[PDB]
Amino acid sequence: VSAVVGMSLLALISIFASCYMLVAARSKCLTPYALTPGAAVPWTLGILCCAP
Amino acid sequence: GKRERMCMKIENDCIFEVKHEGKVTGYACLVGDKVMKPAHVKGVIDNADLAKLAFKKSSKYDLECAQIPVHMRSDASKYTHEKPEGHYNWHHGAVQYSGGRFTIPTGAGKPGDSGRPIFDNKGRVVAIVLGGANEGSRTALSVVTWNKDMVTRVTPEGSEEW
Amino acid sequence: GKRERMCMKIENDCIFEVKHEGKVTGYACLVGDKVMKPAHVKGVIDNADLAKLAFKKSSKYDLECAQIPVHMRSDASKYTHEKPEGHYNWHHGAVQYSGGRFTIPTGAGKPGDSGRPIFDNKGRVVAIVLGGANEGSRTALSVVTWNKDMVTRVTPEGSEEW
Repeated sequence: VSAVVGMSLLALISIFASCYMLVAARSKCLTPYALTPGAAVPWTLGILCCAP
Repeated sequence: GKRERMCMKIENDCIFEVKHEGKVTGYACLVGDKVMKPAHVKGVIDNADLAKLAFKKSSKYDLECAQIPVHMRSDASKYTHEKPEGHYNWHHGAVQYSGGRFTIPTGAGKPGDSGRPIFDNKGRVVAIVLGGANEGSRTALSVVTWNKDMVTRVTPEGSEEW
Repeated sequence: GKRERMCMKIENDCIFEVKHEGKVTGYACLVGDKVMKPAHVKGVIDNADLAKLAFKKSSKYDLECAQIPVHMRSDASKYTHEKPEGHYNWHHGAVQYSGGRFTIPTGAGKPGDSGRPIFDNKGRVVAIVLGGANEGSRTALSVVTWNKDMVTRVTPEGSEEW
């Protein structure tokens, strides 16, 4: 029981950390096109990542 | 002259002021379709609706921006990105763009004045002031520009945040 | 003066009206070799054989267009696609093109006045009006262009259907 609980917790923490860090990577890559006056993200990067 | 008058007229409605503990500590600008305010000044914008919307903040460029509400969109600033050699107007005296750097004569910007725009000859805003550092009898500014799409930042050594 | 006379001379020959319930609900234009109209306006074209022909409709670009009957081809419209910045003519007054956007002063377009073309300095057509969003002392228009061979579409935020 202890081993199963530990394995499940480790898997969950790994998945959560990696997903949060991928979200952060996307946010940091797409952040400087959103401060430029006017202008728009390229359609290629706009379909690769969800771009507002 | 009349150019000073038109600069005054544009700054009368394109620039807003931020408030903190009963003191004015920075100004925010309305460029194109974006409201911009630099991140190193803390306070509440003295306005009834600008402070009520979410702000996209980045500490790498030391700024924060938001989408301008449509009920006051008309007070734009007619952005531009050409940066040729020469002279450029400012609220506190003319500045000069030379050698890829912005220089002003010694003491013209006090701390707490961060956030003014830098206009061109035709009345278009080209950069927003962040800081400055003095050498000799001149002060080299630290601003952020809007070349092409990327908002690059340039800062000289020993700069101080106003 | 003479420019206005020439504009109305073209408009009284090329611009047609659409009727519904005995009241004017829009205008259908003729450009180059195509009769075009917006899709949101519903009514009967104020002509006999214009309505007797089959249209072709699209809702992505929000319009309908069809081929020009042979004997009305002489009354042309001299389209072009060159799109510089500045001032442009319009039956309701001058319209300013800046920042990739067309803008008219305050309130000059009532609802139901869609379909009116926007002419250029030389008397050629550049865009067909569809809608507009008001703001302050101006109003941002939403029209369709003819960039190269594709008819694109630009609608500012908060556009109000006309």
